[PDB]
Amino acid sequence: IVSFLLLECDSELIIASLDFLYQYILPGSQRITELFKSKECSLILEATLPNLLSYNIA
Amino acid sequence: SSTPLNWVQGPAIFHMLTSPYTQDEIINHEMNFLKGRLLELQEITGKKITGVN
Amino acid sequence: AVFDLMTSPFTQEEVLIKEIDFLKNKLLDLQSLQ
Amino acid sequence: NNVTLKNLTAFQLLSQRENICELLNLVESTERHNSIINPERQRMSLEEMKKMLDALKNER
Amino acid sequence: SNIPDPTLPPTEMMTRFLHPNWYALPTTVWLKYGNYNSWAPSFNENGTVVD
Repeated sequence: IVSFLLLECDSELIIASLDFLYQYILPGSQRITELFKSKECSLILEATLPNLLSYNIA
Repeated sequence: SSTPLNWVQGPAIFHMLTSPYTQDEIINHEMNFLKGRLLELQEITGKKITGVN
Repeated sequence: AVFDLMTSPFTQEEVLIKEIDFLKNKLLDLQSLQ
Repeated sequence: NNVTLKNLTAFQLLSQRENICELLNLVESTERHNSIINPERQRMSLEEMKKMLDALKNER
Repeated sequence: SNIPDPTLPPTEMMTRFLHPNWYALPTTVWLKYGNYNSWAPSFNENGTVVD
């Protein structure tokens, strides 16, 4: 799912992945730990989120 | 009858002469039909609609 | 268009209002598609 | 590049008929079966595999 | 009558006739996600006739 986040040419897929991750980490903090336990998910999130901030806004 | 019913002249269903099985011609003729039926029903009822183009 | 005589616990007015609502939503969706 | 009912039915019927005619041994498909296998291409690919394997072997 | 003379063009019937047996059914879509995006949904087969 975070790999789906890594795409660029599909806004709807990115929004779906972000909505799933939002609903995932929403109820509490143990799920945040389980999410960031994986090194790959952590790296992809760290490289993706700031660039998703400036996504298609010129 | 324990449930009183009425005679209701139902709604117009879209019917195209040639059904082409794809969405392009269907969507064109269907937008036309939708606008026409909205105009007809707005003429029938004492009401107004928003977003009619 | 085709009209089919039917029967329901509603009245003609409520049926026309429901048709207006549904057709408005459908036209909005078809417009948003393009 | 376009697909209609006629094209689909013709394609499916052609596949079925080819299979059945092959069951009765009423067809000779040596050209197709040797253009798909392509033993020349087999030898070429085998030699390429051997060269790549030697390359990976000698880099150590 | 308003009926024209039988020698005046046009004179053909099925010049723009299309039988439903050739109506271009729906099929797969074959999307393309960049060049290095291989973990990506390639098809879009929602209302297709054949897989």
